[PDB]
Amino acid sequence: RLFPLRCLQISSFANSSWTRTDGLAWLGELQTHSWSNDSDTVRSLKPWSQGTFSDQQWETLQHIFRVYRSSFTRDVKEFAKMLRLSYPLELQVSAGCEVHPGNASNNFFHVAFQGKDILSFQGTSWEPTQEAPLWVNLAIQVLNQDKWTRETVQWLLNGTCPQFVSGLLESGKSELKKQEKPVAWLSSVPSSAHGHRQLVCHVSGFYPKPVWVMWMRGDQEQQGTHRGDFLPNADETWYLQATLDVEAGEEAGLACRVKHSSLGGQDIILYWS
Amino acid sequence: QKVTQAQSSVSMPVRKAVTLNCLYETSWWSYYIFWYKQLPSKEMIFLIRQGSDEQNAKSGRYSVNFKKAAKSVALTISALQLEDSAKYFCALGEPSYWGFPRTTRVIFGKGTRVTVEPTKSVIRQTGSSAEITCDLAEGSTGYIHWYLHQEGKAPQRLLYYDSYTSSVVLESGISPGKYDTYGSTRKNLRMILRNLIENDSGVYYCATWDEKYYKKLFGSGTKLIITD
Amino acid sequence: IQKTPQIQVYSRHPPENGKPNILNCYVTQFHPPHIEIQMLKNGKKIPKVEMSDMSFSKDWSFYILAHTEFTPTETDTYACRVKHASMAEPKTVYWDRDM
Ligand SMILES: CCCCCCCC/C=C/CCCCCCCCCCCCCC(=O)N[C@@H](CO[C@@H]1O[C@H](CO)[C@H](O)[C@H](OS(=O)(=O)O)[C@H]1O)[C@H](O)/C=C/CCCCCCCCCCCCC
Ligand SMILES: *[C@@H]1O[C@H](CO)[C@@H](O)[C@H](O)[C@H]1NC(C)=O
Ligand SMILES: *[C@@H]1O[C@H](CO)[C@@H](O)[C@H](O)[C@H]1NC(C)=O
Ligand SMILES: *[C@@H]1O[C@H](CO)[C@@H](O)[C@H](O)[C@H]1NC(C)=O
Repeated sequence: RLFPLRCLQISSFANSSWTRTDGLAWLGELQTHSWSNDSDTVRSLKPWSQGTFSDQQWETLQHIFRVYRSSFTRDVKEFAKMLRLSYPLELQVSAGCEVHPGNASNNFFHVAFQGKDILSFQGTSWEPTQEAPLWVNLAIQVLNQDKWTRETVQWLLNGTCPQFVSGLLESGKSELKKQEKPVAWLSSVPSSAHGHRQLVCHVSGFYPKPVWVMWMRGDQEQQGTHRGDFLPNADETWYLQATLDVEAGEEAGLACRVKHSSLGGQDIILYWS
Repeated sequence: QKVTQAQSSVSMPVRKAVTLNCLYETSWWSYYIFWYKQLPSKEMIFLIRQGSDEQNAKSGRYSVNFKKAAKSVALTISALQLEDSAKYFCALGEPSYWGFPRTTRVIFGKGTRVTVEPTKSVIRQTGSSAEITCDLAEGSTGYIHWYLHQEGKAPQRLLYYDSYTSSVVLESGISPGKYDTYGSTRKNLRMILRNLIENDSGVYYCATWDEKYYKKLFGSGTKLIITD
Repeated sequence: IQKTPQIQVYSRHPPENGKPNILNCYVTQFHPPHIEIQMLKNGKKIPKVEMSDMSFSKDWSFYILAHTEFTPTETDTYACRVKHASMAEPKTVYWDRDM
């Protein structure tokens, strides 16, 4: 039951002429905000996206981000020119925080260049990753001597974000704790080994994410059950499949059992054919 | 009031310590606090700077006790000398959403006279005009600021000259036509006062932000006496 | 430094013929974040395809979800075609009902 706030930024520079900067905000697994290069403001995707913040508070934040995007693009382009860095440039920012039961909180600010970690904001100052291009330190000593940037980032991460997240959790409590019942169906695919079959148990439309899926014969669990990756549905639910390798003819008697918090204490048991 | 110095006057013996109180009001999360010293010559001298995110500032005999919660920043002079007799001003630099531009005004308290117990003067007649000349070597030719100090009141910025737009930017409430500038970023720059009244009497400073360290440098004040 | 995208096609609801459904196309593990994604019915482009705002995981690799309305039949085939800089020729993945 953890709901950290992830604020993501994708900034692409193709050439001196062409640049995009877009952003997202996730609370847990749900996207609460969207930020487009075309838009002058950050769009709220949920009724509770603003949390308990007033309009004045949200306008203050809106101003900062608007100024931030302009300067960031200007700073990077000039900094690249000074170092003779070759376009294209791909920059990513991951920042936010997490609220803990004891009124305590932890935050993070991470920047990546061309897919690799370069620097991050720890405490009151910026610090490089152990493997980073030597020129990263040039950017850092500049960023550290910037009082406005240094203090505003702290104010956002430590001062604002924890209060913001607390507001989101209270205002959006009904939707965050929602229960969505899974739906299962069975399928079979020819195995790599001749004279065999692979059974596929599909589970889709469920939330929250934790789920239990196992192939079973009677009350005995099949150990050969192979769980797959969680694949997102676009309706904000999860999709998952489980596979079992069995010899042809051994299919009968097998069932797929599914345990989930939304099922009211009763497992979904799906028999073959 | 944005900056409050409650003590109007303080007298202290030589070789002892004095503490000057200053209270400020700001809604910003990042700011500077400055302490200035006005000599009897009306020369405005920078003493010490207190950052909002920094620890208590200590320079020479000057020390700052910074309480961020109470928004209380108090200067303390350690061993008072005879040359320490002056009017001390508490000042607050605020930022904008763009950070701390060199267009930033400095907000003054009304000041506190400290008495330790053991420049050009111009006179004009009502209806005439006057030219205040600015002598400043360094640091920043980018924006030249003009401040006015009248006794009983806190020093106010009248305007500043933008050398990037080559224009004058007047503070809110000041009627155009009263003040204007003529010259380049070089010391030839002067401020013209038109249609002088008796309330125009005071000390006029030219000021710029320093390049190396961030502080407001004030030039030698010009004393303007106006008679009816 | 360019990562090859991984494509996965799956349906929102149980795939029974004649009944309306939603087809998801999930692209992951690619970089740079510039990608072309088309969903194909019988080899032809589907006009209306909704897409999520592009995001990335903790490893900084980008991912995006494409989805559209479809009604599965016996004859009709559905595929997801992806053009990316890390690949010479666009990779196409066909929807398999039994997978
Ligand atoms: C609590 C958060 C709640 C959020 C809820 C909604 C979420 C939706 C938003 C999603 C977006 C997610 C991405 C954004 C994440 C948070 C970003 C926080 C940004 C804080 C910005 C701080 C203030 C700011 O705007 N800084 C900007 C403006 O600064 C000012 O710029 C002025 C000129 O324009 C002056 O230089 C000025 O200096 S002075 O001397 O005149 O005073 C100076 O203070 C400044 O650009 C800050 C830059 C920090 C960028 C982050 C570090 C990047 C390092 C990597 C780049 C180097 C490598 C480049 C390689 C080619
Ligand atoms: C920059 O890239 C855009 C597409 O990213 C391209 O259309 C344009 O040609 C590029 N600019 C130049 C000057 O090549
Ligand atoms: C992104 O936004 C900036 C500022 O609004 C603009 O100058 C730039 O052309 C935009 N880029 C694209 C690709 O629309
Ligand atoms: C804010 O951060 C400071 C140190 O950076 C810490 O002492 C304090 O507990 C934090 N406040 C909150 C509300 O997390």
